Amino acid sequence: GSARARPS
Amino acid sequence: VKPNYALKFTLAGHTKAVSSVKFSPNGEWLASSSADKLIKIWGAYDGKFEKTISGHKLGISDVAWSSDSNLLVSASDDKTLKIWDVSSGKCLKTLKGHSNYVFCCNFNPQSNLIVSGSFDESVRIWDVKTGKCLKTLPAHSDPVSAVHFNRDGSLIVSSSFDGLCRIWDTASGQCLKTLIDDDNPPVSFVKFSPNGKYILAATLDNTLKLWDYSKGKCLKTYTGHKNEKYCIFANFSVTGGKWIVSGSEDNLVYIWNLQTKEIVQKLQGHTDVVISTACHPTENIIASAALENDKTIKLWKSDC
Repeated sequence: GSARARPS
Repeated sequence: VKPNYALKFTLAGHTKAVSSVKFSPNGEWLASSSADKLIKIWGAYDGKFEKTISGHKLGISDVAWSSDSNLLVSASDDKTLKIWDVSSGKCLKTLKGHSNYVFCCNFNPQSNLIVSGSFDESVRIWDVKTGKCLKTLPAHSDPVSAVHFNRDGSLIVSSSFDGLCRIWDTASGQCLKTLIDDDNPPVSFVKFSPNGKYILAATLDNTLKLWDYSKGKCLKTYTGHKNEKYCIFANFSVTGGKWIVSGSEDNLVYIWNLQTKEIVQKLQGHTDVVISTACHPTENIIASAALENDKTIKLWKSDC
């Protein structure tokens, strides 16, 4: 994945 | 007066969540980055796939154009940025020095500098020509969600999950201004207005705010969308009516009248969080892109 595509 | 954006193209081909779409300043191209580790280039007016740019070892969270539309910079979970020649597709430089995911990136208008933000809580300023890291700003106390130059490159605005927006002097690296909110919700996005006098800040309480940073006062608030979990790109749309555009976690694109704060249009069709929107520099065109259940980019066109 990528950090932007992962929820906080 | 309300816009009438209508779907024109759906661009498929990314194999994981799309993370960022950006129009080239010259209006010819859309670039998309993805968790699938790829950059794709598409024609802005016909939606035609142009090329795939590859080389990052892990997924990408952001991509940005140089002012002359010849270069791209990307920010990756592999802790690097890469500078790419768009014509050749070749990696010209790998920018090394962050110690965690690189999340966000931008060229300055002169396009001799790149600014980056990272989960390592720093903002870095890089020389485009050499790839040297010129400055490391200890900008925030949590991951940095956005970085953006103002119109002449003299200021950088950063935002963080620490709840702060900060304005930095590019030349010195000194913090000139910190905007705080007592509730301190995570700030998930920030960007200067086109003229550089205002900042648009997203917070993870389903709120966008327009700030006058010369005075440090919030002038407008935009609500109605859903934003609690992702760093969603928002925009000033200026080719026609003066709008604020944002993605949303309810799978819609939201469009507000900047001055009245009323929602003027909601664009339906994505099947996952709209993580990214972009506005074309000269035509009333919006690009939107969505997460893992969708993986597509949509191009929308309005008469105003």
